[PDB]
Amino acid sequence: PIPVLRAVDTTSPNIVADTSTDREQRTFATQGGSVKPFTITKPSPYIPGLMLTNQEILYQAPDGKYYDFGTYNTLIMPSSSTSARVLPNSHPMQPLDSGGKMIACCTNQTSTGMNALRLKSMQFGAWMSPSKTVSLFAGGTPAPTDTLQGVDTAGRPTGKATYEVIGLRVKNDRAVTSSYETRGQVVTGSFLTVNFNTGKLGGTIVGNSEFGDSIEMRDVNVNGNQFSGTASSGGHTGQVSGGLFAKEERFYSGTLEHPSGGEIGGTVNFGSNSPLNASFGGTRREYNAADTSTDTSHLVSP
Repeated sequence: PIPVLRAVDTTSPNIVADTSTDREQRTFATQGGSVKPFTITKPSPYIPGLMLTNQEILYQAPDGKYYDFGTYNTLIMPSSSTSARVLPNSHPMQPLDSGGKMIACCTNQTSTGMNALRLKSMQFGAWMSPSKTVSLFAGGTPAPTDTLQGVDTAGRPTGKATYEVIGLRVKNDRAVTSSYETRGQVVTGSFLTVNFNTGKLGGTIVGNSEFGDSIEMRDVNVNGNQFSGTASSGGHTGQVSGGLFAKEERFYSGTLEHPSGGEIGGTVNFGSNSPLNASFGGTRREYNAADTSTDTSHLVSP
């Protein structure tokens, strides 16, 4: 049986909120809740008297309670038994001390492959209240605007980038996910492309019998590291709100290796307490700051 997750007591002197600018987080949530940084001190399991201090992120639910990301409040991992990797489309959520439930991306495990899940600078998921209302979220370290793609060669963002993503909804006490199967060959997957020349985002989060109807981006504008606009699913219009995540990557000398915005996430909101509401997150599969396209067609290098 899945264990009940207890809240973290952040009033402990060993758990200290991190107010540094470097660790500031941003969350998109449908009905409250956010990811928040802490410095946490814990006794060593191995060395007497030794205290171990590390940076952590906790999820603060809409009720104010804090939860860690751990082993039982994540998506089911795909099987490792063949080359094939299939993400199951339905997942149990972990019950909470409050009577709510929680789930977040299974970021942590190796040889899953499945690049959308390999998030390093964000998380996405959902919290359910004891009353069965849900707040879906995507939050993380925002992509600094000064190191977005193209800024180093033009002074502003330019070109295009394509992201490999997963969508999450909550249906009937379970988390349900968009179709994803890999074998960088992808049998089924969901892709979003940002055109920084035109400031547009396009793409489709692919549905199935569990997730429900696909979510098609319709008119989404991109301003700096944030975006917003409309999407459709089954005839219903939802409001898209999201952003680009992850700092830039540098070579040892300080030279830019990859721009900021290597991850992406957000929410799609079809109405207060709508079961269609979604969060999503994923990773940058490809980018080209020099692309002069004016459309949101995907980049498709092998």
